[PDB]
Amino acid sequence: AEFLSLSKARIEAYEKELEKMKNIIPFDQMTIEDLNEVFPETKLDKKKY
Amino acid sequence: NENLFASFIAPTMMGLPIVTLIIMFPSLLFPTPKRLINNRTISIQQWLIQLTSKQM
Repeated sequence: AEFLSLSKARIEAYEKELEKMKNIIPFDQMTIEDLNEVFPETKLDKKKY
Repeated sequence: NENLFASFIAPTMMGLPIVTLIIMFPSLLFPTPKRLINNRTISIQQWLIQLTSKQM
């Protein structure tokens, strides 16, 4: 029952992730930082191409 | 002796007026947006860089 114990919170955290994923897309012309959660940014000299 | 060209003698002047305004002025022709979708006049400046950044 450890799968029924541990992955139950992993189900609801994935279920809550589907709630915030609806929030981010918003308007077409929405934001330059709210779109900076899914698509990534990094430190200096990461993107080679 | 049909078509006689002419010429005018006049000094051709590369003078030196106030330069530090004239240098700064082609910076303000290019804006920079803090938005995701832009406004269709920066967007063809932003595309023109992403060509010739892929050759140097």
